[PDB]
Amino acid sequence: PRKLQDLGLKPASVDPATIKRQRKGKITNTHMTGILKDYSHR
Amino acid sequence: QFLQWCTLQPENCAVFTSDNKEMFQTESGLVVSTYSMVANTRNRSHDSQKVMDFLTGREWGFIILDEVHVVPAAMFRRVVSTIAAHAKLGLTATLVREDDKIGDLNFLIGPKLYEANWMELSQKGHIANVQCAEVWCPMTAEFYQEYLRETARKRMLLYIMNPTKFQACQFLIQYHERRGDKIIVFSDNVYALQEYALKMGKPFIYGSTPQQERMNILQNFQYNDQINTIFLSKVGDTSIDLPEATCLIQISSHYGSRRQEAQRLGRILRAKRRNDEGFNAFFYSLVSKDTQEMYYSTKRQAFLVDQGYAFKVITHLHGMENIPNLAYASPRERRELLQEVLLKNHPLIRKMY
Amino acid sequence: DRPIDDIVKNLLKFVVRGFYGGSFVLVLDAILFHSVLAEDDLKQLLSINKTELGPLIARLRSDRLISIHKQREYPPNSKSVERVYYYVKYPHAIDAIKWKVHQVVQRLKDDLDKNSEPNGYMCPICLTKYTQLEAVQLLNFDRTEFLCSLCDEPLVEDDSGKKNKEKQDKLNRLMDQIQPIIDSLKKIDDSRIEENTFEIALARLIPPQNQSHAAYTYNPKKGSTMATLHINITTASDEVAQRELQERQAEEKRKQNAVPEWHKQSTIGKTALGREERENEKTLNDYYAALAKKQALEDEFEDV
Amino acid sequence: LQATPASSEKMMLRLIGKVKPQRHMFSFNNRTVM
Ligand SMILES: [Zn+2]
Repeated sequence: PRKLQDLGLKPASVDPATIKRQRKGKITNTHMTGILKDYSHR
Repeated sequence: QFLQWCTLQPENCAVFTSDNKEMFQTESGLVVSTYSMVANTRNRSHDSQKVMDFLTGREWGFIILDEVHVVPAAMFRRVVSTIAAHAKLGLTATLVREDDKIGDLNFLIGPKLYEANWMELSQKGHIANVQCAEVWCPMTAEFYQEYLRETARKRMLLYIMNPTKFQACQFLIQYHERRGDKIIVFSDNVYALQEYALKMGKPFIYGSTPQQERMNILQNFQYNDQINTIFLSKVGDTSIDLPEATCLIQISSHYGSRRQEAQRLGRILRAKRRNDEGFNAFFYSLVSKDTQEMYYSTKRQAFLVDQGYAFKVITHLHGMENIPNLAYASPRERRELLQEVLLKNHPLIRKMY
Repeated sequence: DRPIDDIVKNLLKFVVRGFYGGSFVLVLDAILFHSVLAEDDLKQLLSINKTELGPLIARLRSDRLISIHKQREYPPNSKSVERVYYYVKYPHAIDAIKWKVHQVVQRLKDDLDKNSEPNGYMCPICLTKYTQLEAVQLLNFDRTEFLCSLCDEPLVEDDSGKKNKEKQDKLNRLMDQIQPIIDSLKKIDDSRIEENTFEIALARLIPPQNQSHAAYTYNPKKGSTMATLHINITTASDEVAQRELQERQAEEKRKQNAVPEWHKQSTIGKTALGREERENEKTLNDYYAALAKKQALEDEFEDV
Repeated sequence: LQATPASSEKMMLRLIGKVKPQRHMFSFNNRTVM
């Protein structure tokens, strides 16, 4: 790609991969356990 | 609130806490901290020492003293002298104390600037329309008979655990849960909240509960519609984040502490169903008849009727005669509860030991 | 499908008929027809041998025409083998063709440049070349001939320079045969090329046969660091039903948001709390008819 | 009409009929196809 750009011929490819690229705790409401559903999000 | 409502960069904002002590490097910025950052006389960290030296050595033009009613305390009075600030704004919702030191905030902060009319904000849809109520629970015969020869702390321990308040709270939870109302039930005694929560199978949050439980149960009360009742301690009176509720029940109380009731009411006053027409938030102060509850609660509601709220007295609930589930209906169960309350109160030799 | 896919397929076909033999043509036509192919499927389709596909796969890998995939899957008989998959990367292939044709025309232009140089000299005994510059220092005392240093024999003139017109004819006869490639690359540059891979080239697969030993499902590895529309039609006869539903829902939410009875009423005085026209219309129709006569394998599933 | 989730590696489609329902299996190669 970049030596195509250096030679003036615009490339039709994206630059390849060789180019630089990127606890558990206790509970106290044991009387009704298994009812409280997990809320990891709103 | 600074990061969201105003154009303040996080590099201009800073935190002084136990975990966080790093500050802004700019010539002028902002820091939010706790009262006992500054006014603690205990042996502190060198980092906190350097921080408070920086705070003393920086001339401030403004201080926002939130919840100013605790400023007239003995340590918290000194924060306006240690921190030299030109302008002092005392922001609170409960400007009342049991002692007379609330009058000294004129010397601490300044003259009283603005009083917000509670009824005016209620009628125009800014704060909720609360229905303050006072449920009269008649004291049972055996409980009162044991109550007339008891010492004061055990007097509270007896009259908080009468079965008529049990039935009244059970019925109020049962009725307002059917109304789709989130309910927060306040009871300062740990034994009281635990007993009610084990009686009705409801969640309870007191002081020594784990914080992750106080978040999981909190989000279950917020979002899981199966849970609509949380029994809450004196921890809920102060500033902890809680979901929105439209009904409140007061089982026990910390004497006639005129700050606590408005702190409790401000939780219901933030109700999101405010803009709906016909909405009415509910407040209940469940008191035991012919016991010290009316003395304490009259001291409690003196502040609120000074603000203008009306506590409609309730001496009868429509539903005792036909309630599905009965708590301590039998005399034997009431008597068992009575005796329950009565019975309540060298490198190698190191391996050697 | 995609016209640009047709353009790159035509470009690959033209270059493989041009600069490649018939078996390379067969391999690339199999790849462009069946988008994803394996070694056993290619052997089944082309009847080619391993020692015969070896030069083919080596040449199309050296010329950067076929992308090879190293994936091993697990057959149910647990005889897992390292199967190879052959697919094509369109932007890499067109860039390879671009670079090859550019270096071809650069090499032949350099040949045309260097053939304009004069003939030079060459000694038939030692068979060593000489340019024009060092022919002068090999000139003898007779000032006529160029004597070799090692052979001591007069040099003869190399036949280079008279083929300059031959190189020009070769250049033109190459370039009139490459103009469709020029037009295809112009059309490609006037458009956009989407960079595909094995997972993307599997979208347009054509099955070679019914029973292929090489599966076409990618197996991921961990730790490798290399909606609906529903309508409701009413015949102008059932609108009362949902308007009744609307009003009963309205009164239901009014009752749910209603003030309770002990709030709106005093609880003091009450007790303390504790523990036939069918024949008519038929005869009418008969009368009107008479009047008209007178007048005239199990796994997880989700529903959708 | 039954489908497999995209997280599952096992790739299957099933059709449930009406009147002993007729059940047919449909294994595909690409996920955008399903
Ligand atoms: Zn020679």
